[PDB]
Amino acid sequence: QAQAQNSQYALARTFATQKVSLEESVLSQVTTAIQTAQEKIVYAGNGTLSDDDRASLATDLQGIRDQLMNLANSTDGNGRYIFAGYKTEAAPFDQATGGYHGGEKSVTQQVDSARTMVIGHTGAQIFNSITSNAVPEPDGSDSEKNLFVMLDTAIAALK
Amino acid sequence: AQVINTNSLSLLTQNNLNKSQSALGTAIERLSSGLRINSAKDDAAGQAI
Amino acid sequence: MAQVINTNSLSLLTQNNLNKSQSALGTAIERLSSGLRINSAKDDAAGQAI
Amino acid sequence: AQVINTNSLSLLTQNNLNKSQSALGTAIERLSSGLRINSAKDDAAGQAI
Amino acid sequence: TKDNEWAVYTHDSSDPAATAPTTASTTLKFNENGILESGGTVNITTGTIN
Amino acid sequence: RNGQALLDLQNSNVVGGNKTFNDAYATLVSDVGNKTSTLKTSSTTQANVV
Amino acid sequence: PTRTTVAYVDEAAGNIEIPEKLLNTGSLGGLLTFRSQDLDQTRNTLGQLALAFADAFNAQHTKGYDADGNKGKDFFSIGSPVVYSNSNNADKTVSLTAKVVDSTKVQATDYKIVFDGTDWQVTRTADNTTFTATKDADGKLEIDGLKVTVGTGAQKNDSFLLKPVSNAIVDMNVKVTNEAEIAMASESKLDPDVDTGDSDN
Amino acid sequence: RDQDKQVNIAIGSSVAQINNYAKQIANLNDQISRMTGVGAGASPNDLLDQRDQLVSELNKIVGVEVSVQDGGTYNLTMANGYTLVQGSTARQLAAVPSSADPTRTTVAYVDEAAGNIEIPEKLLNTGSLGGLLTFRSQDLDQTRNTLGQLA
Amino acid sequence: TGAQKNDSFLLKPVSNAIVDMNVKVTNEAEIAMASESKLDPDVDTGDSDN
Amino acid sequence: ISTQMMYEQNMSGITNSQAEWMKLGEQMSTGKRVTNPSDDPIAASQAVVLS
Amino acid sequence: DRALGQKLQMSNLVDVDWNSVISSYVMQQAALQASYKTFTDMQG
Amino acid sequence: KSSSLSGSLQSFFTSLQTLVSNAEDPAARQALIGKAEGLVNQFKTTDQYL
Amino acid sequence: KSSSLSGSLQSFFTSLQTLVSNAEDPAARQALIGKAEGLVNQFKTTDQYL
Repeated sequence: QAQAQNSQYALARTFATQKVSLEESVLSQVTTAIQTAQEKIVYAGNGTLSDDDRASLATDLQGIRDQLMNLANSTDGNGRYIFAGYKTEAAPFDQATGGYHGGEKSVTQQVDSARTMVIGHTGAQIFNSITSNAVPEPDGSDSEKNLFVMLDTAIAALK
Repeated sequence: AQVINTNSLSLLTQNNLNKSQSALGTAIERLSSGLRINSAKDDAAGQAI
Repeated sequence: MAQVINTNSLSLLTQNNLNKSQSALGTAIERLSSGLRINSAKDDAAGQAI
Repeated sequence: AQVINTNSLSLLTQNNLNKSQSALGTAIERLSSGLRINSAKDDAAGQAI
Repeated sequence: TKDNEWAVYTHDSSDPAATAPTTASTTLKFNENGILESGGTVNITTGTIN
Repeated sequence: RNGQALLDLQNSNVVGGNKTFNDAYATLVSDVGNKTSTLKTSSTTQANVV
Repeated sequence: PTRTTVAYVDEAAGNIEIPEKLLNTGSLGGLLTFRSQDLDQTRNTLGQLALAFADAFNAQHTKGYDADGNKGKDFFSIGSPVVYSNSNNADKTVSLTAKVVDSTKVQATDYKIVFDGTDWQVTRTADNTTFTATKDADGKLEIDGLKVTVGTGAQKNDSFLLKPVSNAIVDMNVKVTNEAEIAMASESKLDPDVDTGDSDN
Repeated sequence: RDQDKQVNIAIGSSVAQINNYAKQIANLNDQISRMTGVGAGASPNDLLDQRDQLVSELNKIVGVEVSVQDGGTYNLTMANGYTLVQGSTARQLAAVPSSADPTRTTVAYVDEAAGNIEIPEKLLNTGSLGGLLTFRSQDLDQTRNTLGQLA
Repeated sequence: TGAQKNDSFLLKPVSNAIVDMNVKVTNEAEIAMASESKLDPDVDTGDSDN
Repeated sequence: ISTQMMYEQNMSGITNSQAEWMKLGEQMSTGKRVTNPSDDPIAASQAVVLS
Repeated sequence: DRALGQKLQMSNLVDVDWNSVISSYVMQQAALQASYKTFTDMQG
Repeated sequence: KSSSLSGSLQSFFTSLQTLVSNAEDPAARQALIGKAEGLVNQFKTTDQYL
Repeated sequence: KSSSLSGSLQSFFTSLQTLVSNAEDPAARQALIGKAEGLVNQFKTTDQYL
C-alpha cells in the first residue's frame, strides 16, 4: 500500500509539473508583450506626432492587442484551453468585449499527502486583477482591471 | 529514457544557438547598411515618420 | 539482510547519484549556453519580477 | 510454446538496426551535400517550389 | 417467475404423441428459506412401440 | 475558404457528438487496453488456480 | 438450511443432529470444523470486505455529477444478506427480511437470533457474544451495520440465523458499461449558474 | 476479416472432435460395464482412468459437466443446457452456418428424435470452443465495427 | 474533581500539533510588516515599513 | 509425484524467468517502455492526444 | 519552444530509464543463468 | 500474489488518481470501470475457490 | 540531506530576508507564502511517516 501510494503521488506531481511548465512560457511571452505595449504608449504620449502618425501608432497598438488576445485564448497539448479554469473545452474570452467566460475557480490537485496544489490559473486572475501595490488613479475613479479595456481605449483615443 | 535517443539538451542548445544567430545577423545587417532601420520590422512608426 | 534489492541496492544507489549529477549537468550546460542565470520561472522567483 | 527464442531478439534488434541505418544514411547524405531534399519525396511540394 | 415457486414440464422425445402443452406438469413450492414446500408428484405415460 | 472549413473539422466533436475523431481513436485504444489487461490478469489467476 | 451435516440414527425416532463440537475426530471432524469455523469465517471476512467497498463506494459516488451532466449513476451491485428460520420453529412461512442501513458498522460474523418469550437474544457466532436484541425504535431488530424485520407468530424459542455478508460477492459486478456515467464533477454540466467544464475532478 | 475466417475452420474441426470423443466415452461406459460384470469385483484400473482422462481432455474442448450413475455409468451435460450422454448412449453434433448470419460458423447439437438445434455463439463461450467464439463475436466484431464507425 | 482517588490522566501535548497545523494566509496584502499603524495621523509608516 | 513435480517446478521457474529476460530485451532494443497497447495503454492514449 | 516542450513530454511518455533497464536486465539474466544450473543438477 | 486483492485495488486507484488529475480522459474513465471489473474478478475467483 | 527540515527552514528565512528588503513588493510577499506552506508540507509528511 505504501509503495503504491508513493507512486500515485508521483503521477499527480508529474501532471502538476506538466501544466505549470507550459503556462510558464505562455506567460513569459505575455509579459514581453505588455512591456513593449508600455514602451509604445510612451511614444503615444509624445506630442509632436502628425495625427496620421498617431493613427499608425494606433495600428501598431492594434497588432499588440491582437497578440495579447491570442495569448490569452491559448490551449495546451491536448487541445484544452489552459486559461479556462474548469471550462477547458471552450474559448475563454471574447476579442470584442474583452469579456471572460471561463470558470473563475482555479484548478486543484494533490501531489503528496500534505501538499494540495492549484494548477490552473483561470484567466480572470491574470487579465482582470491588480495587486494591492496598485498605482491608483489620481482623480479617485476606480482603477481599471481589464488589460483589453485599457489597450482598446488607448487605440480608440489615438485613432 | 532508453538509449539516450532524442536528447533534450542538444535541442535546447540548438534553440539558444538560433537566438544568437538571429541577433548576430541583425547586428551585421545594420552595421553594414549604415542605418538603424532597414525594414518595417525595425521601427514601424519610425519608418513612416 | 536478504536482498535481490541488494546486489541491486548497490546498483540503484549508484543510479540515483548519476541522476542527481546529470540534472546538475543539464542545468550547467543550459545556463552556459543561454548566457543567463534566470531561464525558467524557478531560477529566482523574486528575480523574475524585479 | 510461444517462448521459443528463435532469436526473436536477434531479428528484433536487427530490424531496429537497419532502421537506424536508414536514418543515419539520410543524415549523412544531408550532412555531406548540405541539401535537405535529395529524393523525389523528401518533400514533394517543397521540392517543386 | 415467482421467487420460491417454479413451473415444470415433461416430454417423451421418442413418442411423438406426448406433445407438451403450455400446461405445466406441476408447480414446485419452497418454504421461507428455499426448502421444498409441496407440489412435487405426478404420473407420466407414453405410447409403446413394437 | 471552404478549404478552411475542411480544416476546421479537425477540431470538431462530430463523431460522438461530444467526441471528435482523434479522441474517438483514443477511446478505441483505451477499450482494447482495458480488455487485454483484464483478460491477461484473469487468465493468469485462473491458471494459478488450475 | 444450506449445508450437509453428520447425524446418528436412533432406534425408531430416526435421525438426530449433534454439534460438530461433539464430532471432532480425525477426518470427519476436521472437515466439519474447518468448513464451519475456518472456511465460513474467511467467507464472512471477505464478504464484509466486499460489502463495504462497493457500498461505501456507491454512497460517496452519489454526490457528484457526470459527463452528461446528470447526477452520476451509482456503480456496484452487491449480494444482499440472507436470514434463515431453523426448521424446529413454529411457522414455515415467516421469512425474516434483512434490512441494511450502515456499511461502516457491519461485522464479519454469523449471527444467531432467538425469540426468548418476552424479547429476543442476539449473538455473533464467532465471538459468541450474547446480548439482548437492540431494536430500531419501531419494533424491529437492529444489529450494528444490519437491521432485520420480525415475525409475529413466533415460537417460545423461535431461533433464526443471519448471514449479513456471506452472499455479498456472489452477484457483485459492475453496473456501468458506459463511461459517461461516472460521477466525476461536483456540479452539473447543465446547472444554470455553476460551472464544471470537462475537467472538474 | 481473415482472422474471423481463421476461427471458423477451427470451430468446425473442434465440433468434429467433440463428436469423436463422445463415442469413445460411450464405448468406455459399455466396456467397463461388461468387464466389471465378468470381473465380479475385478476393476479395470487402466480403463477407468482412461474414462476420466478422456473426459478431462474433452472437458477442455468445451464447457462440460460430468456425473456418475447407478451401476457405474456416467452422465455428461452441457452445463448451461442439458445432459447429452447417459448409459452407453451418446448423442451427436454438427457444424453449421448460423441462421442469423450464414457467413459465420456455429455448432448444432442434435437430440436425435427432437432435432439438430443450432446453437449460435451464445452458450458456447467457455472451453476452447468458447475461447474462440467469445473472442470472435464480442471482441473482433466490436473492433471491426468501431473502426468502421468513428470512421 | 470528578476524579476518584488516584484517578490518572494523560496529556500528550505535541502528539498532533503537526497534523492539525495548516496555513492561514494567501493574500499578498496579508503579511504584517509595519512596527505601528498606517490608518492614523500620529505615525509615519507609509507602505514600505519593514 | 515428486519426480514429475520436480521437473515441472523447475520448468515453471525457468520458463518464467526466461520470459522476463525477453521483455527487457524488447524494451532495450526498441528504445521504449512500450510498443504493444498492453504494455501501458493509458500512455498510448495520451500519446495519440499529444501527437 | 512549444514544440520543444511537447517533444520533452512525449519523450518521458514513451521511454523509461537508460540505466534501470540495462542493469535489471543484466542481473536477472545472471539469476536465469543460475537457475539453469540448479535444474541441471536437480535432474540427477 | 496474482490473487492479491490488494494489487487489484491498487491498480484501480491508480486509474482513479490518473482520472482525478485529468477528469476529461475517456481512457482513464473507461479503464477505471475496467479495473473495477478486474477487481470483482479477483473477488469472484477467490470466493468461488472457497 | 536535501529533504530535511533544515533546508526548508533555511529557505523560508532566506525568502523572509528578500522580503524584509522589499516590504512593499507583492511578488516577494506571495513567494514567502509558498515556502511558508512548504514547511507545513515537510512537517506533516515526516510526522505522518512516524
